[PDB]
Amino acid sequence: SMSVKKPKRDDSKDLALCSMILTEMETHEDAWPFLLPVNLKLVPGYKKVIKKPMDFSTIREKLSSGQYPNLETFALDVRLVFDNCETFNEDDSDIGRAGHNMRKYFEKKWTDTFKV
Ligand SMILES: Cc1cn(CCn2cnc(-c3ccccc3)c2-c2ccc(C#N)cc2)nn1
Repeated sequence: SMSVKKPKRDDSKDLALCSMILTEMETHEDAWPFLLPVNLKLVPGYKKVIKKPMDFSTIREKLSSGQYPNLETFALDVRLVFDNCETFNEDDSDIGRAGHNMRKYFEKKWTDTFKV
């Protein structure tokens, strides 16, 4: 509260660490469904169904341009990629399976990097 500050974690490295995580995600072999925004002409339904599109290239742009206030806002956009993927794709599809794999991959890096 006013004049009563909790010690807070050192956030000085967060930009570099998030960039590294993103690089790792961009180079994963299962990243192909997520590298660029979904093309609304090739993909019937995505426009109406997915209210907040997101993809790795949009995250990279936002990260490079100071549009994440903090590391949680970054993680929210990564998770949004995978949540949108699950909304739109059967678990059993190649893209569905890709999204599950990429989510697991991200979350371990997240925990390892910042929960420690
Ligand atoms: C780009 C692009 C390519 N395509 C057609 C192949 N495709 C079909 N569905 C998806 C999709 C749907 C939901 C969530 C993620 C991917 C895609 C697809 C979209 C983007 C990329 C990239 N990069 C690859 C495939 N659409 N946009």
